[PDB]
Amino acid sequence: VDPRLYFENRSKFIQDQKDKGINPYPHKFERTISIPEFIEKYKDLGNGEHLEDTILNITGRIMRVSAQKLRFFDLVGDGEKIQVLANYSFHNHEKGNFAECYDKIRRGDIVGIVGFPGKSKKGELSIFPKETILLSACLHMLPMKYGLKDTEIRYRQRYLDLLINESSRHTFVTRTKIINFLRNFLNERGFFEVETPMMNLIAGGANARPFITHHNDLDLDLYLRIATELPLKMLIVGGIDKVYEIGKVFRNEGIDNTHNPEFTSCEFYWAYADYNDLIKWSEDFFSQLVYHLFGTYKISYNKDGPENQPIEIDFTPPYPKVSIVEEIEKVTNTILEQPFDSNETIEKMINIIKEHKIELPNPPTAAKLLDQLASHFIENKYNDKPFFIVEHPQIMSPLAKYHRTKPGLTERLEMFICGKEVLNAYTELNDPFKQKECFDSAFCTSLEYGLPPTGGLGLGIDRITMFLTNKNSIKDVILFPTMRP
Amino acid sequence: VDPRLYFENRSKFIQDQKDKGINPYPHKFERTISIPEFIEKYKDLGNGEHLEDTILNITGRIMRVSAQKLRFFDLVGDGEKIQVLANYSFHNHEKGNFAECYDKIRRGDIVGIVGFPGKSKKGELSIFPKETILLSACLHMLPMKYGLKDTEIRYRQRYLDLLINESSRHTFVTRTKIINFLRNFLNERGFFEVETPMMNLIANARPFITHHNDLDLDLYLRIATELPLKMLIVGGIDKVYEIGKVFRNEGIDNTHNPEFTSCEFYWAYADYNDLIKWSEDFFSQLVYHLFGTYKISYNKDGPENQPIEIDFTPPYPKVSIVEEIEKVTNTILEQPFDSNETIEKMINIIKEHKIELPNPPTAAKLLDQLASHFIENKYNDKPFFIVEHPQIMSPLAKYHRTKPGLTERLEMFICGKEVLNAYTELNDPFKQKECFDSAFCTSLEYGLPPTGGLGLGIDRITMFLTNKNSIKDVILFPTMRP
Ligand SMILES: COc1cc(N2CCC(N3CCN(C)CC3)CC2)ccc1Nc1ncnc(Nc2ccccc2S(=O)(=O)C(C)C)n1
Ligand SMILES: COc1cc(N2CCC(N3CCN(C)CC3)CC2)ccc1Nc1ncnc(Nc2ccccc2S(=O)(=O)C(C)C)n1
Repeated sequence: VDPRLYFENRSKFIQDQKDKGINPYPHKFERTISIPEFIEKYKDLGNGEHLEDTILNITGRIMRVSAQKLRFFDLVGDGEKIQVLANYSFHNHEKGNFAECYDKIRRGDIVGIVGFPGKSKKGELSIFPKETILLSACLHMLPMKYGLKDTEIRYRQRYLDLLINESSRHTFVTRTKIINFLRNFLNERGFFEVETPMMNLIAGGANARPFITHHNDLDLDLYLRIATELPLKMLIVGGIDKVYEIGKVFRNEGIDNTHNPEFTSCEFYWAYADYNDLIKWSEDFFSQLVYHLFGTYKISYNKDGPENQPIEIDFTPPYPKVSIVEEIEKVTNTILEQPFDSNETIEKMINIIKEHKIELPNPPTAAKLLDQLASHFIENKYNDKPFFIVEHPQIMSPLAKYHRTKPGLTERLEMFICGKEVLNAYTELNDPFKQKECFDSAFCTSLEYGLPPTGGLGLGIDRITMFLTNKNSIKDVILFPTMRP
Repeated sequence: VDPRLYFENRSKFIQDQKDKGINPYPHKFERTISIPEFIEKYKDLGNGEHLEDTILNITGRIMRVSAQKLRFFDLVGDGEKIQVLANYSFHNHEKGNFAECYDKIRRGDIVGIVGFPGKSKKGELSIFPKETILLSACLHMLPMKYGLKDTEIRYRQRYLDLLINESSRHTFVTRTKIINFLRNFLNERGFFEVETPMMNLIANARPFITHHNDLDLDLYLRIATELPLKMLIVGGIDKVYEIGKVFRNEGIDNTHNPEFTSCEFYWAYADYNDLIKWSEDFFSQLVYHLFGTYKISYNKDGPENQPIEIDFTPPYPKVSIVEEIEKVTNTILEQPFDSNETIEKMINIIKEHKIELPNPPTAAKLLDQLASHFIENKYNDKPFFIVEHPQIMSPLAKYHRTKPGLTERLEMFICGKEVLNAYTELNDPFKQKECFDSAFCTSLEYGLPPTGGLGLGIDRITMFLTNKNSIKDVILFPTMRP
């Protein structure tokens, strides 16, 4: 029938069943066992064995109906499935009519079943109901997995995605397992989880336009946080020497497969740690995280989509370290001299952009030219293993401490997976007089009270989940991505 | 003694040490032990005993200075404290003169110390430096504990609060322990943690409004995680929860913050009675986990006053709101509470007792104000539930099985402040009057099983368990006007 017509039939059926005095949405059904526990407890029953002495109460959603006095159903719950075989021989006719009970049941209805466990004569693990009650009706027609495959409905109606395609549930189980592992990884090393405000009075910094909202009680316009960097460092001043936060941060810019205006970040700050501690932490976390999920350090990833051949990513540490300026000079055969914002070096960088591959010129400030020469010459050198780009010029990282030996550089590291930034870390500049941005006000004042030598690090949780669940879009690892209505 | 002069002097001191060649902000100091580990490793040695063979590298902040060849400092780290005993006998004169080294040290300075462990002649656990290096200077003068009492400096500069007041670091350690305990409590029962958007198109309270640039749309910060979590229940995640921040663009007060931390879980095939047993189990186990007892003390009327004891031993009393309101008021409030007859009787109670009349005086507002004056403070020596709220007060709560016009709702109160809100979820889409939010109503038509939902106020729970009277005292950085 037409999907519009099917909905009106079940709607009239609900009120038609309310007119007969029946409540089609009962309040409570006291379940005794779950479908996963039911599978594990009765997996090894005989072919055709019936345990008609053990009576159980089970719930689930009906996802299949089959055909007299014999009826068959598929009962799905917690991502697993069993069969329902309603036999007229085992039905309790004192509690109601067999036909009238099972005729009204359709696919998608949530039911509670009182019956016994057993396997079919063909060897299908089933529950044999003596009684079946409708707990919640399904008004619409549920589509087949073909019906959800290549459409945007997976994002607009995520609940049908989780019901119909088993791989979707696995993606988000993996996401939670990743975040659980990270939180436990930090707590095992003495890190302390905190909450910092999501709205502040200082707009975004140098990267993206902010989300602007009005605080009614203060009559002020505030800005959603672009990062947890500043308040976490103030806690380091406060004596919380190992601190971190896992939460949402916002950048009011354009959406694409690896950028979402609202995304999940983890930042930690580690007093008395330096650039080398942050490198070893990254190599330890990612290698142990991949082994925790897969039992191996090698994963497969369809970088260019499931249509195309996948690449193998090896997370066996150690990972290569590539110095940005020295490697750009190696691959471009040039030498870029003292301050990179010089008119001579900016001319040389722009003369590399257009002389070499015609790739896209930009608004030409020195940090942007360097950032795009790195994206064209470095960020795709290694696609079979993660690697760090290190020792970024201080003109690209104002809050990163100056390099100990190389002038004009910092002790910064950025880890890449398949050309995409996944981690950002550096030792934090703690000399208030060398922080030109103070010569944001609450943070500069806190620096004057003494920030110890500190190493900070930032993780992209959504992108990490993308690579570990073999996804090409960030929308595939977010439960409810914001979509155009 | 102007504070500006002190800052300019130490600023000049920093540049005076860079001109003499010394870097007062070194890059890395290789620590060998933390102050907590140092306390535990050497606490029970003899009075005056020195273990001069073990050389350690330790760091920390100097929090007190005292004074000719003997110098004393307090080194604090990770919320714990040791004494630093700088003796001229052990000083390494190759690295500099003893007098000038520790004379330049000021309260608040972060230093690295190379020395050996030992206890004072008085039996005070100390580090004995052979060398002391400045890691990061404190350019301002550290307030005193009095300086951070009546003033609101504790909120604008929380780092000074965490350094100066030992109880402040205890408050926020307890907060994280509460959230940690909650996450494990739910995960141990098979609950699944998820992340829901912070902005939605449909959004009890006025919303925070922000503009999405890429979509050219105005969106609203979530007032709650209720709707999308229930959609996940439809999706087959039968035990789901979220711990995060939610937003209500309303007035600030000691128990209401426009941005506050909430935990909501949804539990398929659970009902109102399961939610009560869950609440009694969680709060009793949480209080015992933090204190080793079910009884705590709380200064409801401030630390100025004597505290009251709150006993979290389950079970907790359950108070039906309508039947108990009529019991103490001697009234009988009839079938429809918004009837002109029942509204007349409630208003006749408000003015009888000289209570302020809520304006506009709607049935739900009158009921909520009789409960706040006659119920919500009846049992305050222990937590208790207010239950079975009229459905005119709970549009998303399922109707009561036997009592008409009521719901299967529960609200747990601690010291007159609501801390928990739970009910069996209305899952009949035709009985949801609000479906005349659009994505959620459509999902209800696909079948939401009988569900029990619950919401926790994490900030208020932390208030009572850390003996605080204001919500600003359990939030690290409360938002304030500059
Ligand atoms: C709208 O969304 C975003 C926009 C930007 N802007 C960066 C500059 C502009 N660019 C120019 C080039 N493009 C064509 C458009 C965007 C626009 C604003 C940045 C981030 C997001 N949001 C987002 N969402 C998911 N993951 C990441 N992670 C990520 C992105 C970039 C670097 C490092 C990490 S990270 O290492 O994972 C982690 C440590 C942060 N970020
Ligand atoms: C601006 O901030 C807020 C405003 C409201 N509005 C609803 C009440 C309205 N009133 C009118 C009269 N009032 C005197 C002033 C405000 C204003 C808008 C509600 C909540 C907050 N924010 C906040 N912050 C910390 N904790 C709580 N917890 C809380 C509050 C009320 C109920 C239950 C819980 S709860 O059970 O802990 C938890 C499960 C929810 N809520």
